[PDB]
Amino acid sequence: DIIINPHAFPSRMTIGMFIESLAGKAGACHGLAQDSTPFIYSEQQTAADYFGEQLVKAGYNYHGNEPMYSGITGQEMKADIYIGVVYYQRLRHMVSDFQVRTTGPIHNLTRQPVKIRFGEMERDAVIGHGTSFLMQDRL
Amino acid sequence: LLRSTCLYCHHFKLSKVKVHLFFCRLKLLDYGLLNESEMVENVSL
Amino acid sequence: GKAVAKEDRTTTPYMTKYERARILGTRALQISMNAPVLVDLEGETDPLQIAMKELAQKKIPLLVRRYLPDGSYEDWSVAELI
Amino acid sequence: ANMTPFSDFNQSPRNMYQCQMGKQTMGTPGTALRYRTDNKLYRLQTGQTPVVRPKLHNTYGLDHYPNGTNAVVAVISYTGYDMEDAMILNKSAHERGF
Amino acid sequence: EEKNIVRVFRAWKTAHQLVHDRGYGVSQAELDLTLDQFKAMHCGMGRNLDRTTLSFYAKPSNDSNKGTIYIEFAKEPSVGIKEMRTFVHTLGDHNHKTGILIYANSMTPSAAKIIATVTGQFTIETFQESDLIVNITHHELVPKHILLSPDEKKELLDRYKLRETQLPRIQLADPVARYLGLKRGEVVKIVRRSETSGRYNSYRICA
Amino acid sequence: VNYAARSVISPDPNIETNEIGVPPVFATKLTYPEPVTLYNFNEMRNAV
Amino acid sequence: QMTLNTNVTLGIPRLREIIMTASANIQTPTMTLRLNDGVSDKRASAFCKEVNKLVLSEVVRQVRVTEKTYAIRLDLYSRDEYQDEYGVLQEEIESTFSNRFLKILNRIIKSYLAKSKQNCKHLDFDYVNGEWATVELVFPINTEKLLMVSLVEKACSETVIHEIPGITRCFSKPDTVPKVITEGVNLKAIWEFYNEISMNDIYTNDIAAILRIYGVEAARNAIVHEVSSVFGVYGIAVDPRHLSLIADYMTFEGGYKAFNRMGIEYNTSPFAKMSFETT
Amino acid sequence: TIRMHYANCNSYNADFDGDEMNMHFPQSTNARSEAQFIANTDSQYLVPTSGDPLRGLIQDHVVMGVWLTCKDTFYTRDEYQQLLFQALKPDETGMYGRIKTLPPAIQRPGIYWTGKQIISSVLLNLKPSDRPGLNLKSKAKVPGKYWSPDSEEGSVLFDDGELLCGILDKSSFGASAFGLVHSVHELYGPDIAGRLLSVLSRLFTAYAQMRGFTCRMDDLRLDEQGDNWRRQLLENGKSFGLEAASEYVGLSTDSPIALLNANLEEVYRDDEKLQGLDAAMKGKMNGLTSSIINKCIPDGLLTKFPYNHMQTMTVSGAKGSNVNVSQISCLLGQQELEGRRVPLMVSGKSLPSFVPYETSAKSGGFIASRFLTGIAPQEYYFHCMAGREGLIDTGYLQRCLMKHLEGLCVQYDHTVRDSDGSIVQFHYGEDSLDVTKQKHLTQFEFSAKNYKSLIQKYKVKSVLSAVDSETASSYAKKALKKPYKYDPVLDKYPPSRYLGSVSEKFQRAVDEYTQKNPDKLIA
Amino acid sequence: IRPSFANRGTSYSQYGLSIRCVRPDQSSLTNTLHYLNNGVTMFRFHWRKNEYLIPSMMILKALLETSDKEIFEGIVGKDLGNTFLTDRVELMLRAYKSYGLYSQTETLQYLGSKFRVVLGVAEDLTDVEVGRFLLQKVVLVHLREAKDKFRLLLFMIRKLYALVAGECCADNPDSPQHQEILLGGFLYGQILKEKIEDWLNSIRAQINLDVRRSAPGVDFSDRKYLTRVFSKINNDIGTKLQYFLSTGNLVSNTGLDLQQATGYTVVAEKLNFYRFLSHFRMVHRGAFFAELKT
Amino acid sequence: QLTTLLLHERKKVVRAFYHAISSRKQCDNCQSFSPNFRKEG
Ligand SMILES: [Zn+2]
Repeated sequence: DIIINPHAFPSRMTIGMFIESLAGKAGACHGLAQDSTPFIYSEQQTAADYFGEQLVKAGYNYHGNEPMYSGITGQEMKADIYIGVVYYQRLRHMVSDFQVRTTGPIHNLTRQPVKIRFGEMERDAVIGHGTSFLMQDRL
Repeated sequence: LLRSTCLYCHHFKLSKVKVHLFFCRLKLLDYGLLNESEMVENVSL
Repeated sequence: GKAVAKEDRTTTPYMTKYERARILGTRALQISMNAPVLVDLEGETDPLQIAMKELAQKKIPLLVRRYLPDGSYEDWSVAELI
Repeated sequence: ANMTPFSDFNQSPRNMYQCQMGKQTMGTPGTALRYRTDNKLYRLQTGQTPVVRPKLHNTYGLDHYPNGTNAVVAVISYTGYDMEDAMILNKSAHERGF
Repeated sequence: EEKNIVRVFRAWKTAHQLVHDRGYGVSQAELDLTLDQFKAMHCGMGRNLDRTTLSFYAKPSNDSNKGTIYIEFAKEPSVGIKEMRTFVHTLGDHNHKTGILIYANSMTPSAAKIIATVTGQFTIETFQESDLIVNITHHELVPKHILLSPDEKKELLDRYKLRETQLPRIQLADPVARYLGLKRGEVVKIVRRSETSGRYNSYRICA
Repeated sequence: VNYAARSVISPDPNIETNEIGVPPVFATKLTYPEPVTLYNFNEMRNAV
Repeated sequence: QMTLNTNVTLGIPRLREIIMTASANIQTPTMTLRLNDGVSDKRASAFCKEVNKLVLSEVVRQVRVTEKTYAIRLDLYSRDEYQDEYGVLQEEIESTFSNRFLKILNRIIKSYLAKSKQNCKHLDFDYVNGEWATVELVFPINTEKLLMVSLVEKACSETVIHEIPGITRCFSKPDTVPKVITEGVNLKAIWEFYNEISMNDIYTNDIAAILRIYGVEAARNAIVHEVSSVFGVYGIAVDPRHLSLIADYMTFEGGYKAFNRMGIEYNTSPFAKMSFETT
Repeated sequence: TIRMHYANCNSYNADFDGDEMNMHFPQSTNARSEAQFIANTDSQYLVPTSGDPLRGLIQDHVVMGVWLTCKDTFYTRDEYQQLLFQALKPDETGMYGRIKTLPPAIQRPGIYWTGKQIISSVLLNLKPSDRPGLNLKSKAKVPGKYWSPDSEEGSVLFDDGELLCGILDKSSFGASAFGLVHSVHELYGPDIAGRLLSVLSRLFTAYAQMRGFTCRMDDLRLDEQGDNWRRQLLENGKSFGLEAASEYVGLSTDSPIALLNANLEEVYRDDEKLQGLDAAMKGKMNGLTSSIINKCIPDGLLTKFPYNHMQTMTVSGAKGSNVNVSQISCLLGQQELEGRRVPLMVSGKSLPSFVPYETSAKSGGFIASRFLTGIAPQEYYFHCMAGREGLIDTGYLQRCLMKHLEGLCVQYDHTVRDSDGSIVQFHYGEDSLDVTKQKHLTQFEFSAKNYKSLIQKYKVKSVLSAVDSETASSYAKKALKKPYKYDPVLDKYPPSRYLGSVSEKFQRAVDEYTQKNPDKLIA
Repeated sequence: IRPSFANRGTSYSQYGLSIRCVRPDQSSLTNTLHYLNNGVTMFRFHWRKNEYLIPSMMILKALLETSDKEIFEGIVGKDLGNTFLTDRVELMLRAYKSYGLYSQTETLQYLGSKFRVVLGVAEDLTDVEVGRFLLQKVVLVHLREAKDKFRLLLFMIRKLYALVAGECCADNPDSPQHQEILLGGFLYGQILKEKIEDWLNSIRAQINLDVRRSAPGVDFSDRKYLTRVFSKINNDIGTKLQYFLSTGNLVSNTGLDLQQATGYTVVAEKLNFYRFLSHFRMVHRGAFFAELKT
Repeated sequence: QLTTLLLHERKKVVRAFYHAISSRKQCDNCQSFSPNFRKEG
């Protein structure tokens, strides 16, 4: 249902997410509500090995991998791929998304576009590139 | 500039030779003469 | 002011990264305002890439005046630059 | 913060971001919405209980206020659009009501 | 204890060196003075016995420039008013154009304006010991500074269409400025050894 | 400034290293003047 | 790009001081002097303690003061352990203790007495063994009690044996190139010692000092190297061309100019001047 | 939602996570001409601060690069043609008529093109009209020992435009100079480097779609010998904390507990003695940490370099570092919060779980458990301390150095003046250029290697015409006469027209190369 | 150990002892002990937004009928003649002997004649009871019995002197060891009591002005007069509390010992369940610390 | 037969001038004492 990128897990350390995907694909199969309280699973027997016993009882691969065929070519991917059941809560920060200004009102005094911002750092960039005419145009 | 005015003198409180010195300085700085601006002072009376 | 003579010119014979852009820009504007194209078109439409076709063959007017810091200036034909 | 499954496996800045970001989910703000005079509410049509959960997610009565669904996530770099932390969303898995 | 005797020795390879470095000429033996060489040259009963004889001179190697130079060590601390003006007519009568002095310590400022006017076509200049005792120019952070004649200064002002006020400046209080004997208006050419690409020549003036 | 849009970006690997994809909405909402000559007259007639 | 570290100030405060305010009195003015051939580690540490400054508090033990007369007795460490970390002699202590210590002690007592308003009667140093120091004082009885413990601690902590003005904490750090890294900046002092070479001396900028007594070009190369080293502690590279241009513009007028009201007040265009800070 | 490619993500410093971008339109034609030629994106391949390039591919493309150029790869005809055409995609770009290929690397018993041949093929299709092929030798990011003992891959060598040996990774194409893409930028001009960067992008994406790449679980788990090695090293260093503390304070390891406790109580009422104690104990713990890392991560963990899908993303340089697989697999090590270590409360116990004046390093913020297995509470608290410390750790100096340096432009007599007319430098910073056009001067081996494309890039027959060649070249040698009275050639002769005049150190270096290692230059 | 003490009272020093004492109605105010370089200790406190500084020996003698041997043998009665404590207490005793008087009645009368102005005490009744009003209302409000305020003051001054000599570590105010939480309803009760006290002071000023004019209506026996005066003044304090809740600007004549006076109320955004809970659990130290970047 | 350094010297010289003219209380030409004037904000 959702393709996530593998390059996001190193330098982020969300190994908790790998364990959670393991536990999801394990719990959904048998029908358990996989217990995931902090600080239960010790160093003797790891949580990964527990959910792996779960999965190999269910039938899937013990490391969580799963043999996938690609859709755009049809023949199998050489390397197995990691599929689990994660819990994705949709965010809401996108409520304030966009404004295109071809022409519109002008200012009372200075005849400027009424209140996008180009200047005092944009001017640095443009006279950095050596673009006199672009500065004198846009400004 | 009022503080430095001399109401009875109608000039500056300064000595007129110092005001003339600074006038010569600001004359000679006009045309771009720096060390020449500073050389005016090598006179002793 | 002085217009430095053609015998002695001290500026760089290279078409600087800036003179190329502005020459092409002003030539594109000129051609956009119904000016004469000095080179056969092959069907290109943009009133700028025609100026690129002109500059590729060095068939362009508009000598440039390079303003030295004295106040003097050189007159370089765009055929003359490298 | 306690309701983050295997919260002792992540680099603790990740648990900090997860707390401060699960406080901002488009989730069910209750059950009496017909009688609310708030300005902006957000509600999630299809929520479920997590399949991986801490027991306190049952004790604290979260079952009455779900936050998200269960996505069948495949860790894979295949589409190519999913770099710089982005991701995809299986189209029919969207048009069936994700 | 008696370390004052090496201080005044080191004030010679900062003065007998402060000649070219200017364009003058000095025998290569007064640059190679050993430690005890100075003692054997200027000795006495002491073991203090250095003063009353610390005075030398030098003539230009350009064979012109009106005229020569004379260095002297005023050992009496805080030279003041009765030790400066009396040591001017000597430079005048030897036809010595410009001279040098020392003082340790605290040259009295009252003895600084009434003598700086008597110089006129001459210039008393300028130094004190315990402040310039080892050549600063012998160093990594100070490039080789060179003076320039008005012909070579005209050449500069011509190749660059400049005015004599558009160049960089060097204040007269700059150590190397009074070291080289700069006058307000002379163009120095400095040989930057900046190692990003080669060693190049910048120019500076005084004002 | 006039003629300056502003939007959220999202990544695409198919286009180019130069190019930027703009939806047809920015196609329709950002315009620039162009004189009409003999050989781009067809483009501009068709555009109007 | 980066500001977080992983003692001298590094990061944007350093750059802010070197290139924005062009301040004298930098927070950590250090110098670095290269040793020579003719010097051994014994002479290295000897010169180190020599140019270093110590405070009479740093050799005194607990100081007891008996009340009545009015009597103060300082305990001084054994000359052996006192000469391991030091090498100031007993006679030096005697002289400077007597003179300057009595001066400081009487000065601070007069300070507190004048504050409360709203002489050194006998002195006995351990003239042979040097492990104690007695000062017997007499006061009028109408004067209120004195916190002699705190006052004597303030005196012994404020009085100095041998200080070169504005230098302290000369230290030795290891390329088989023995060097001395000193806090504070007094070139005028370091001219004097001939154990270490007077040419190859690195300076944390203090570019006021080096501009003042090594030229203008010295200031230029110093500031180039300084900003290079400030950006060198991070894995960010700024080629010497940018630094060369910024430096050689900064030391243009002949000194070294900050990029503030001083430098803003000199431009020839009256619109930028009107623009940037205060119209 | 507007779409832009990944290459620019490094330049704009964007993350595609919600930050939005102003998109202007230059109206007049002069403005769009100058935007197209001067400030267009493909010409922004070099940052101004240093020469090191900033554009270049990212995570997925570079891991798939390590996996495509690897030598155990093989393609049939179908995959070769298809992957190539996905890479090129001529019609959307244009300028080329028909796609041309190579012969196959192996021919019997089945015909198979190899991966390096696909990279060579892309380079062959993007070669300009007449420029001899690329040839180059440069170290790669994936170290040579990871492939084999005395492995050959190591360092990419490729002559006349065919990838002869070595694999491409973050150093080859990306934010790393002197690789493939930067040398294409030098030889074949910028607008070809841009096409090549795009072509590599699509080629690696299409290969991903053929094969795919994923960071599964077993990539992390230590094989039983590995984790028992880790267990043995931790049982060995069970007591390093006490050893280091007792050595610091002066006592022996067998001292009475009460005296050690009294001395410790005397120690960290102060602050400097804490600095010393934490420094010593930190040295001890970091010795232990480096030991178990060095013994475990290269060989302990389950799958070796090529197949381990996190060893690839880590040591190839896509995303992450060696400390990351260290933490996910072996141990976390000391928790250094603002320098020293965990702050001791009033009663001297690091945390209410530990007895007072506790010495064992587990109380000093050294936590042995790894993220894969799970960290315990007392350890998790110190980890929260360090992380939140970071978070509380994570614009006026652009109106100081910019108001005074407004103009500061390089006038035509080649003397960088302020715009009021006054000089600031002659020969701007020892002219050659700010980093953009000065990167490859130090690369004398590369320029002399091919040399047939650089003469056509400089257009010798048009440059040698109108510029002076003999005068400055002659006077240069005389300036290389050590005695003075011959200034630098740049000062006497301007460098724009007198084609012999060049900085002194450049002459010194080119001559020391020509005399020292001319193995390319014949006699 | 806070360095801002130093430049505060220049005879002062950084070492101080702070105590936030609270009445039975959870209406605390502070009163700190400044240890000044001279040796005595000042009893800083707050009243009507204004600092106030009376020497600690003054109120120590004013509190109980005490003789100086008791103060001494209470502060340092131990290990007879411990050097530091013994000389510091001697210096303190004499520095107070400087200007003050002997008995408790004289000290209370001086204290009243000094502080009758700022206390809202009855204008006409008496003068020594105003001293008792201070030593009841400000000095140490959590304690009721005078002798016990005296004992705790001796203990506290002993703690200060121990802290000065380095025999006591500095407790850390920025740590939950020395922190408590103020709930909602207790702050509500404090503000309600403050509004009631303002209401009483307001009808009192209205009665005083009614009497002061010449004598328009003065019948302190007639209930009609009280109906008149109640009808005169603003009798609506519901809107004051409702304003505190609507805005947050705690507008009170005395801050009730609260550093910041803005930002007391958060709007319970029910956007998501966790958001609602996280509103209910959180705490905060106040932006008076946010403005200091450390 | 303007530049920064010229302006950098002019501004300093005029600052010195205005330090000077505000110093004298007695006239040197009139020798008298002109009546002072006191200002407000
Ligand atoms: Zn007058």
